[PDB]
Amino acid sequence: FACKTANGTAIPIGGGSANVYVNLAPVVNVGQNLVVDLSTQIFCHNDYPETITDYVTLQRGSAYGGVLSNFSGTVKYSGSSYPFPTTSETPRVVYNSRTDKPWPVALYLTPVSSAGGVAIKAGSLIAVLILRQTNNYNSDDFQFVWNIYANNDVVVPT
Ligand SMILES: OC[C@H]1O[C@H](Oc2ccc(-c3c(F)c(F)c(F)c(F)c3F)cc2)[C@@H](O)[C@@H](O)[C@@H]1O
Repeated sequence: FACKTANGTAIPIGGGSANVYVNLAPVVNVGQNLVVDLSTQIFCHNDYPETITDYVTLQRGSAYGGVLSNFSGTVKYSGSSYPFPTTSETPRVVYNSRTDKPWPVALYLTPVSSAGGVAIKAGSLIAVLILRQTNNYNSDDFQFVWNIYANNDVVVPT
């Protein structure tokens, strides 16, 4: 089991950490959602699916910078929504293909009334998402750390 980003940065077998720089909707009005869809940014595969089934959870998701202070929201993992920042590890998703497939994670964030104009600053850390991988084969328990950075400013107009 291993993963890569959209620009080709890999976290190999055994886990690790990587930085992910995502483009964000530059304008989010009150009432709208800011969607940070990592399923187009993070991909993973199973290295021997005929014998081994890989299990993959979102173990923890933390918010930082303007996402912490200016938004309220949730994380959607494989069709289910949970609080964000997370309070517990999600259920497992099955990976059973050698073809790199998306990690189905997305943040759904809406501005709080006290949000400031410049809600997210370009280049800032906005989230840390931990992918935890196990299997039905041995005792492997590996954490893939995804550090999410904003590519651009996000403004919430009045
Ligand atoms: O994604 C599958 C596994 O890939 C790595 O662990 C491997 C253990 C065994 C084999 C393997 C196998 F199971 C076979 F049946 C083979 F024929 C073979 F050549 C293999 F290399 C490949 C990867 C780790 O990330 C682990 O954590 C993961 O579960």
